[PDB]
Amino acid sequence: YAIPVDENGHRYVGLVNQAMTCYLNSLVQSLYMTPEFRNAMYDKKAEQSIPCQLQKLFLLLQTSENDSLETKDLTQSFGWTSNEAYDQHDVQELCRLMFDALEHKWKGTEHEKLIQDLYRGTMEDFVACLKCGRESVKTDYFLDLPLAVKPFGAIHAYKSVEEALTAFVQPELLDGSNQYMCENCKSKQDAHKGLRITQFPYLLTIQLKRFDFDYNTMHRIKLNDKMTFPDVLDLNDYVCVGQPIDHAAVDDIVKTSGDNVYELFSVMVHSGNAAGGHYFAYIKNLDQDRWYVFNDTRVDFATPLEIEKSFGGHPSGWNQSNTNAYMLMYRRIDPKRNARFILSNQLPQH
Amino acid sequence: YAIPVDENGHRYVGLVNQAMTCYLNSLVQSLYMTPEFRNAMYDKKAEQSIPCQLQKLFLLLQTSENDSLETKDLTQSFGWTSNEAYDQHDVQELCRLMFDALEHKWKGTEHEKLIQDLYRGTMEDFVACLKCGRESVKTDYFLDLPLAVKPFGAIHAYKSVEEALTAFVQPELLDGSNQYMCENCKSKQDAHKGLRITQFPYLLTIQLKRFDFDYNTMHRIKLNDKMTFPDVLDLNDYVCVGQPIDHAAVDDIVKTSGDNVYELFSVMVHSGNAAGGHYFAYIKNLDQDRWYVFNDTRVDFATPLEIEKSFGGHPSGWNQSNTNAYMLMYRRIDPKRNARFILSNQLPQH
Ligand SMILES: [Zn+2]
Ligand SMILES: [Zn+2]
Repeated sequence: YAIPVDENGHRYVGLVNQAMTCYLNSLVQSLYMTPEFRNAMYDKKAEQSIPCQLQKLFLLLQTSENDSLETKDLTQSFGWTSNEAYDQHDVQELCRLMFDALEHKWKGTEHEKLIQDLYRGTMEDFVACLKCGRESVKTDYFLDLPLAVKPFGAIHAYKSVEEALTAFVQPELLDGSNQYMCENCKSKQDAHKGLRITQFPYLLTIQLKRFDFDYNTMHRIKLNDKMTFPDVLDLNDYVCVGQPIDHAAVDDIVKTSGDNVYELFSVMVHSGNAAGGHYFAYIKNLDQDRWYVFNDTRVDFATPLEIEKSFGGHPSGWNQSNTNAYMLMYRRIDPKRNARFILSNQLPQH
Repeated sequence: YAIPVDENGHRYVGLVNQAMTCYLNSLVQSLYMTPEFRNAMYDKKAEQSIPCQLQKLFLLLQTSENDSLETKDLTQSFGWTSNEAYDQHDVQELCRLMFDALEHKWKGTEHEKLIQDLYRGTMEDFVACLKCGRESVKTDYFLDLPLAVKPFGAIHAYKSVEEALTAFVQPELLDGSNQYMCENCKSKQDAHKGLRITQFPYLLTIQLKRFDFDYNTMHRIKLNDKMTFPDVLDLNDYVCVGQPIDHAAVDDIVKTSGDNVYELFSVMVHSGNAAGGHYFAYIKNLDQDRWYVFNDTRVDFATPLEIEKSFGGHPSGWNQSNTNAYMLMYRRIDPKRNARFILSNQLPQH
């Protein structure tokens, strides 16, 4: 008989219908439900600024009592006036456009390193000669973890996010026909080439490569292979029901067995055909550890079965009603860094 | 002491410098050196029409005695006025834009089926239940053969185009966690899902997926793994030095062992960094069986070693001067269908 309310005791507010906006609503809500992000969003006409429109929409989403909110001014601030704008852009491009604008405005403030302190991880890609042992390494940064679901030529698709991440750090063996020209050996030798992660982001974004673009269609296509992912992700080695409520204790056990533990709080999913389909997301309020389904004008309680179905699985054919997740958002579990949503009664003005 | 001349005894004409046009010149020349395509290109102000600009450029490339030609009117007919237009588009998108315009103009003529008669192959993607044996198939068309070089998580990259094509038709096994919901079995069962080719195009285009787009850069990246490809490609099973002159006899031997034999005539390659680099192509005149390097304002004789280097291979590091091929163009060997370049003295007017 209850209703979804915010930490403030205020009803959750939805967004307008996804009139070809695709991932837009799911992305906005997922960012609005990030504590550090929303907390940082507070402190001629510059109405075209992405930060100001995002700040107006966040304040409305937190204080307004309506059911749905408009996103016409936000997509105007992006400059994406075309009707097919979101069909021709990946969600990662929109995340980069918003983060670039926020970084450009926050330059010189106490939030100029905020975006990279939250979302940036560091890895290094190397080439290790197997004869002499010398390496050539270069350090890379990343804001996403781009994991494939079913690689080209694969006989089995990855059954879990962990399995895809393991293959993501798998060293490629450079032998036979494509050996490596070693400078120390001054000749072609067998070698290892690949990635290795040195620091995961504080806010971990995982892209599940279900969406591909067929150029012969030329429309979007989507893999429906089943891939699992937990609420508590243990990534210590890189340096099945998780939908219900988290263990406060097992997380401490994993902390005693490594420091890189992550808590799932956003599951952005898609249904129907890939040439469009219906986008929405399952987002968890981290302060109250409660899951909710954010679907356009309707924010409702989410059940563990509803979220668990987003693991995917091949249906009967091209019927073809099926919902699976394409993006995941985790937050590192640090009882010292982890911030809570500041309450609405702490806002200075309106 | 000789000079590259056309079948007409006329010197080959180059194009202007690739001022951020990337694959444009290599694509134009490869289409201009296709016999059926160039032969079909002959028979308010509609200057914005893609076909008319392509026809003007082809006639100039065939009759003009200059060294280089301008491509400003062609890129204007595309509508790609932006300086970063070719950086933000794949070459397959440009091929589709040109073919769509040609098909739209050729509608109702004797060339309305020309584009699909030359470049379109047919395949079918299926789901075969391993218990009951029933299949659900749907027929697909394709203008490209998108072959990966190094798939996600792969330990070894494909050493040849044939190996990547074999993995391209490799059936995925749907068992364990992602079984297939069979409608005849009314339950989840193990199954096979994948592609199988029923008819290769008369003009076979092969895309080598060396170019990927890193969203964390966010620039283009390129794999440098060595992958071979022959001049005589035997694709019978799907229904190392090939750079020198073709066997007229071995091709007949392969014809006695299957009908789908293809002759390589275009090798579009790229050098340097992927964030840009230098684009050019090795194209063969099929009438005279002679290889030439088309590099901007310079068309020269191509040696077998120059073309064989385009197989790739990992250099010493990120130095990183290295040239490898991203696209291949084959023509089916049919002494009845295979057309020759009609001579310039057969043109009606100028
Ligand atoms: Zn070495
Ligand atoms: Zn069955």
